[PDB]
Amino acid sequence: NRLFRKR
Amino acid sequence: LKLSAKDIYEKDFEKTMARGYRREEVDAFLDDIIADYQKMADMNNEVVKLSEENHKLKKELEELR
Amino acid sequence: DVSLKLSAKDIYEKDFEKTMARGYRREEVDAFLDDIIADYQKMADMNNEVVKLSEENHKLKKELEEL
Repeated sequence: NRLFRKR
Repeated sequence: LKLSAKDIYEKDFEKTMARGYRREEVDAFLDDIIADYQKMADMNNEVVKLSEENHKLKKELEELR
Repeated sequence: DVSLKLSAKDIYEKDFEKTMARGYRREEVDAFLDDIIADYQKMADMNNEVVKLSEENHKLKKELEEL
């Protein structure tokens, strides 16, 4: 899941 | 298929201040596509299971007239 | 669920809000979605079949239920 992949 | 669910997760694009697309809008949409690719991978087997069930249910029917 | 939520058409039509902060280059996103479109086109027929078998089996279970 790439929406949650930073910060 | 040219891509896998994994390739889409892994993919990174170049950032820009010059009217680039909203990152969270892009990543949310690609997460829906990731799910769809997972389903694409299982689909042939799901078609096979469904046609076997299709056949079983049709035999039962004809036997019950 | 086993059928796709999106189609080739949905991905072609999808229009992303622009930002003047740190955003993705439109060229790269657009080019990547093109490859994705090609894969949705290759699976569209098998996906139509999955929907149809699901709908048919549901109706057949309903028909058996009544007997």
